[PDB]
Amino acid sequence: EECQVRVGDLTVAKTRGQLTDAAPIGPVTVQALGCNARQVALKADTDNFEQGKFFLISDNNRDKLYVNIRPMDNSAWTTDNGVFYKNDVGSWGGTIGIYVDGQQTNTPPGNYTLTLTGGYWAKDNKQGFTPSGTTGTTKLTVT
Repeated sequence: EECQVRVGDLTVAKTRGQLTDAAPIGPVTVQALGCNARQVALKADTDNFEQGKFFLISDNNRDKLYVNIRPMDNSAWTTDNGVFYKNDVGSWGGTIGIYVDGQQTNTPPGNYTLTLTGGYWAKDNKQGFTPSGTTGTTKLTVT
């Protein structure tokens, strides 16, 4: 199945200190076409994806802090640092959010760039992921 996922580019001003571990301040409206028997998994792009870890990286790469793209409230997903996929199979179409992992710090920031590549997933941990749909660039400015 070809999972067409709608990932919205979200440029909005927040603090990473306001991110108190479990605080969704980047609710991405993800709509997934199909996926009837498929898991949906998110991946970060080269900007904030190092080998298999995603985080909030600054426009000037001054600070990096790991986050989790976890569903706001609708289901449970298997959290990996490289991919985020539900154990469920089917069209998910809902809202996930950026939660900072354990509230890092928030070191005097400015602009943050976390490009999120949409796609589906077809196995478990072995990285059976396929980039599909739209790549949404979540931009986290502090103001």
